[PDB]
Amino acid sequence: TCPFYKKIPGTGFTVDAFQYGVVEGCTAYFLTHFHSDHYAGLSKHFTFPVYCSEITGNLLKNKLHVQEQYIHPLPLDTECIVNGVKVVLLDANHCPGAVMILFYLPNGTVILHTGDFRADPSMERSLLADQKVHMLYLDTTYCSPEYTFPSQQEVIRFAINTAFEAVTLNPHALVVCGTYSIGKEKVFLAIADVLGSKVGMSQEKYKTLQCLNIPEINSLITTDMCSSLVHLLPMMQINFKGLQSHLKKCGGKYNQILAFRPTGWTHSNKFTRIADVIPQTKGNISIYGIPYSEHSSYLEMKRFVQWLKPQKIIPTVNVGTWKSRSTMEKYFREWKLEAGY
Ligand code: NI
Repeated sequence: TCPFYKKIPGTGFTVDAFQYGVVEGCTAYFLTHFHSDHYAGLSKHFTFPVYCSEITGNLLKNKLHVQEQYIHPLPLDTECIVNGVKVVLLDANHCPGAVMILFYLPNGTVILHTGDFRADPSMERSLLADQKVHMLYLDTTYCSPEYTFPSQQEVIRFAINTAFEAVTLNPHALVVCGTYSIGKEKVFLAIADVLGSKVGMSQEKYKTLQCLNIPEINSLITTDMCSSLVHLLPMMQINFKGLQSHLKKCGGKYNQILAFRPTGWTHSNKFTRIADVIPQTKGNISIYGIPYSEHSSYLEMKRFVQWLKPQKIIPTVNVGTWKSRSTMEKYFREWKLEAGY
């Protein structure tokens, strides 16, 4: 049974609600982005209308085999009428294809559903500037002040400078980057660009990247691993054992691995600056954990909400414990008292 925070009142709509069977009253199912916790339940046998971005609809057709007749892609930043209701899709600054959804209810209520997002001051100049929002369905993944991390641009600077130094010192070093979903593609594209290389990967991952509308992608990636000195592997293989096994397979081309694990936040963020980050090392293998986030930090989240001034907030993450729900409610009230709405 579908939980209340996935239903949009006064509509026939649900958001990210594919694992509940046939939801009573639902005439259109929205999907904010192609991450497994959100698409859970979709498959080639789904027979109701799915509304999403063009990039999400490419992934639905090629990776999940949803039939074409049920995929309804909408352009961004464009007023569209769905089943008699005005909607707008906005870029979420999450992974490729990820959107926020504005719903203009027939009674005059305006609802923003953020999906998963990394809030940014640029959103203060989208179509959100132009009218009031009554209800906010909010990605609260990092809603606590302990959750700090650097900008994406600082993290990519660190990765590029680290990889370029290592490979210039040792031209026989291989760089490996971990992945387990879409998102975070800048990590491996930025490193391969400084090295003058394509990124090498499995056929399965190449197929996924080919659905993302990245400019000039054919110039940037390949399935020919032998031609590439940046390799992608499953996140599970980014450990000393898995990396040793991979180095064996490269036929003595390489004598060292430098690997990256993009994570979200980790407790080593509560002590160490990005500049001071060091790897774990065993022999000729070194592994960096880098804090590349596609979700709002606490401060980014608080700025967005204090600018938007919603009348009511419904969290969509960390909703399963009383302690989490009470913590989030306290911060929402602080923010409103501080800003005066
Ligand atoms: Ni996500």
